[PDB]
Amino acid sequence: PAFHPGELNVYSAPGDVADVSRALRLTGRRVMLVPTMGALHEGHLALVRAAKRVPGSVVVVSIFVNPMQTPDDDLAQLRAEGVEIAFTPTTAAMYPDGLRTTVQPGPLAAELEGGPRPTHFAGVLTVVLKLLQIVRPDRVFFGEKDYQQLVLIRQLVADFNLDVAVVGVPTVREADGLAMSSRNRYLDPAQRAAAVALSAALTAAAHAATAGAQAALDAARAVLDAAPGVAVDYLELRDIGLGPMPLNGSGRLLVAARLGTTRLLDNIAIEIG
Amino acid sequence: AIPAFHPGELNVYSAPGDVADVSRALRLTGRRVMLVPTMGALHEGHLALVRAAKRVPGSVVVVSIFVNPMQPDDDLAQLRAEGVEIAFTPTTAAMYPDGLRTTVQPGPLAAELEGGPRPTHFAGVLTVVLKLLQIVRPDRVFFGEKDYQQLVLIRQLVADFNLDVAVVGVPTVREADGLAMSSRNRYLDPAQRAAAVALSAALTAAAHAATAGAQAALDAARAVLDAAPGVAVDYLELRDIGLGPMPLNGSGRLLVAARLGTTRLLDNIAIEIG
Ligand SMILES: Nc1ncnc2c1ncn2[C@@H]1O[C@H](CSSCc2ccccc2)[C@@H](O)[C@H]1O
Ligand SMILES: Nc1ncnc2c1ncn2[C@@H]1O[C@H](CSSCc2ccccc2)[C@@H](O)[C@H]1O
Repeated sequence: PAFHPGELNVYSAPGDVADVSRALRLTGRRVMLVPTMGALHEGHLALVRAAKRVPGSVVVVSIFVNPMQTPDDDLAQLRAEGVEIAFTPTTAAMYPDGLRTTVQPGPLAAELEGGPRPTHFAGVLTVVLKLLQIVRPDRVFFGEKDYQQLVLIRQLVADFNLDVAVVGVPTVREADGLAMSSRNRYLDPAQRAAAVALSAALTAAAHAATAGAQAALDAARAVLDAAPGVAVDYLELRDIGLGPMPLNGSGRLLVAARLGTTRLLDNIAIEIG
Repeated sequence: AIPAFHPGELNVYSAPGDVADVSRALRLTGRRVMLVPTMGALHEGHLALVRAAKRVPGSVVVVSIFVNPMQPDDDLAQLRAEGVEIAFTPTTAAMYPDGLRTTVQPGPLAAELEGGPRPTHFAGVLTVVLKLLQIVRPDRVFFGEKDYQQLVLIRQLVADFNLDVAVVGVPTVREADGLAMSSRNRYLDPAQRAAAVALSAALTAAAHAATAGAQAALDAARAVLDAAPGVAVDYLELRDIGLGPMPLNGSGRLLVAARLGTTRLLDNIAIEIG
């Protein structure tokens, strides 16, 4: 199993990537995992640089579309961001036995994004557990964009005593404020010019919050209401760990909305008072 | 600093973090870490787990002692006597600082056999095994075949989650009459202790009847059990060695469970069919 440094090395077999990761961590190099699903956009690249600026770092980026909850291009971007290792497993190699032992998330997984799709987080956490066992990284990187996934991953790491640091990375935005997503490729300049409502409603809510939680929401609800063809799935104010109603201190505002069949998510830091 | 470690003696910690800092560090120096999960109240059975762990070139042995909700110096003195250098004895609160939250969900095998009476028992069992694995990160981890279904599910945990550890299954330690040692044996009256032999007697009969095939081995075992008073059989089942469907020839496993008074006893044995 061969690792050519300063270059992009691509492994498919769990065993190879594991052996190398292990070899490397002996050499005093610190392994950083960036789990992806392919289709890398400027927003994944934030995740890569964050990892990259860790002194000693060897970066592993995994590209795996999990069938339960652009290979070349992604690789080019990677060779170009200076990434040394890409882990691209097959489905057979990740599920030789199908769904057998799986992770069951806590009750947070049935809410929000888990409300319509109630096994999605089980799917997600199960693969993240396998990735972190395969690669045993020092730190593992996730975008704040999918903030509920982030919190759930931290519970995973805590509840199972996993020896890995979870770094959440702040969302990356187009110049008008729209959260970068693959999904924004879909969207007529109709829908896509309306798409800016999500972040505008969030940033307004965040400013209005001096007047309280209640003003912050009305603000945001007012902004979406004034947007052509944005159908809200949810708009929700939570504590940073995604419990209740942030007392009145500080927390998170979350939004999910359809434009056509294209579902968008976004969230922001909020302080009340 | 790494916490305080004194070679050749019993070092105790109950801080998950302390035993993880120490485990890591010994490893970096060329000791191979062995873990023995126990629930306290040790006896020979546990002790042969401990000896198999010791007999690895360069081993440091780690015995955890913790009692598993969703499934004393007596004990440590046994460990000292056995030359074990690390005991791990965390509190319920240290293992579960946020309550039951994220847990392991087993394959369908967790529903069968022992998971008939206790449909959520193994979820509890695997969730804490995972945890200990992650805290201690041993090279090898040790279980008795006594609890064979347990041991097959731990193997499935290890394969499905891509865990770094070799699972070693340790041959059942028996009384002189062949009764599998278990803390529960202290409870059987003399009549029961006596009828209690029937379990192993049927399994070994089965194992030798087996050169005539599967139905022979099962009928042999059933006869031995029918010749016992006060032994209510929960199941008697033969399976392949990973616990799938009754095999047609070659390796396999025979499991039994039975109530004597209020005591529930278990036992299983390897089978070669024909
Ligand atoms: N605009 C954006 N800004 C920041 N991060 C972004 C982003 N868009 C996407 N991401 C970040 O991309 C990451 C990877 S894709 S889903 C994570 C995963 C991968 C494999 C198995 C299970 C779970 C996410 O952590 C997301 O938050
Ligand atoms: N007579 C006997 N012979 C051999 N092993 C025996 C035994 N009696 C018990 N054992 C073996 O003694 C070990 C200790 S019992 S606790 C198992 C556990 C610990 C922590 C979390 C989940 C589950 C077991 O591996 C059992 O099979």
